[PDB]
Amino acid sequence: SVYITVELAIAVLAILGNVLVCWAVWLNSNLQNVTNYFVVSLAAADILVGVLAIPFAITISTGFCAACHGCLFIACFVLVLAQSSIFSLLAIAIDRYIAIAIPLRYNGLVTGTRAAGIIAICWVLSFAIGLTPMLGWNNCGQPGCGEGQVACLFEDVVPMNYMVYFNFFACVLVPLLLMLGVYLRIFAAARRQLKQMESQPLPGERARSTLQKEVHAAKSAAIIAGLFALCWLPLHIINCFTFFCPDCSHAPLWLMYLAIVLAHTNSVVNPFIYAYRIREFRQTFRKIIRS
Ligand SMILES: CCCn1c(=O)c2[nH]c(-c3ccc(OCC(=O)NCCN)cc3)nc2n(CCC)c1=O
Repeated sequence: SVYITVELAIAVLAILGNVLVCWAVWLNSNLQNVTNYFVVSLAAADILVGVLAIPFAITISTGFCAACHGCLFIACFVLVLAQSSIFSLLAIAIDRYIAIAIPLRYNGLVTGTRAAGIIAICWVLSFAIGLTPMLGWNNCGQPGCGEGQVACLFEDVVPMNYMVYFNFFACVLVPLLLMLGVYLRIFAAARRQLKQMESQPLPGERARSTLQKEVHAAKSAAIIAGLFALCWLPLHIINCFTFFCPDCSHAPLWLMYLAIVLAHTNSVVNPFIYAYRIREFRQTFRKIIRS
């Protein structure tokens, strides 16, 4: 009952953490910029983790009896909160690039309306993809509970070719390669901006201070994105060994859940990574708590 306790501990932190973030964005209007619109999506997503994803993962770990629809949802719900966080983290990457690359067209393109528009689309695509196994890509009844109910054991109810080719490579590895590819252009150009501002006949520390505050936000966004891959790769890497190499000793359970716990921990780093990186956030929280 240790894994249960640990999973329950993360559930609390994942709620309190991201809920606190959603509150600070509501109170302090200095955080209600188009950028943090996606951050809220990342928060809400990482809230449902400690609200449904984890409660589901703890239930499906022991396995239960239910229809294919009810079983797949409880099995592929985490794939929704994981996919949404991909779009949120991707947008934040693009966004931070737009600000540094084209600061002028930033306010013209990056609008508080298009943001809410893309987010909605991202969520819709997150359910279509994250719940593709529910469309037909499943192992329900492939060569106890009785007719009508299927032993809801994930590895038995959800394919591996999907978790690898479709989910991992295409819906995780590729994005994280675009994201990393984006940050490559960000800091590469950001340091060029500082070099051009190095041959200017005037001080203009305003464009510098603003540039260093745009980079300080693009870097903070890089650390948020970086922690995602750092907390999901282990789980996927494990599934690449089991699939591509049937011979390779199927990963142990004591090491399997660790890659699962690590994936639920990612939902908690975001709140704490704001209170540290962004000085504007920590002061906002500090006020909420006291009062
Ligand atoms: C790309 C990842 C694909 N993928 C998995 O490979 C996976 N594996 C397990 C999984 C779950 C429980 C296990 O043992 C529980 C146990 O006995 N613990 C004892 C601790 N002392 C083993 C494996 N859940 C998984 N899910 C999530 C499905 C909702 C998933 O999406």
